[PDB]
Amino acid sequence: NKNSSYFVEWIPNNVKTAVCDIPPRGLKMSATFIGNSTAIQELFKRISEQFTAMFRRKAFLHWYTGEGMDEMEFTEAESNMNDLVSEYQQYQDATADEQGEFEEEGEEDEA
Amino acid sequence: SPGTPGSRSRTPSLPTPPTREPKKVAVVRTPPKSPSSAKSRLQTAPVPM
Repeated sequence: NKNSSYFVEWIPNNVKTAVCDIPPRGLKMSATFIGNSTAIQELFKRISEQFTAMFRRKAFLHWYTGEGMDEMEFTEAESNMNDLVSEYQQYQDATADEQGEFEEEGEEDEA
Repeated sequence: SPGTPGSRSRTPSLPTPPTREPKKVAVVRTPPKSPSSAKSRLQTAPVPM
C-alpha cells in the first residue's frame, strides 16, 4: 500500500509468503528476501554500454580469438543483451489499462 | 710516381635524368558517414485484448 508506486500495476498482489518455524541459530526471528523488479536494468544497461567501449575498439578480443571464439558469438551475445534490456523497458512503466483494436476494408473512389 | 694510382676506378659520369620530389601529399577527401543506430529498442504488445 505505502510503496504502491514501486509495484507492477497489472500483477495485483505481488507476494509469496513462506514461514519456517525454526529461527536462525542465535537470533530470535529473521527473514530472507527475494525480489523481482525492473529497477535492476542499471546493471544490464551499464554492462552493454561498457561493452561498446571495448568492442567498438576490438580491445582484448584476441584473447577470445586465441580460444577459437569469433565475432559472431560476440554479436549474438550483445544482441541477446540489448534485447534483454529492451524487454525491461517494455515491463518498466507498463500500462495496466486495457487495449483495443480497429481496422477498415475496401477503397475510396479517389486516392 | 703519381700518388693516386691507375689500379683505381675511373668510371666517367652519365646524363642522369631530373629529380622528382620525395612525397606527393595530394589532397584528401573526408570519408562518408550516416548517423548511429540505437541498439536498445521500443517494443509492441505481445498480448492483445
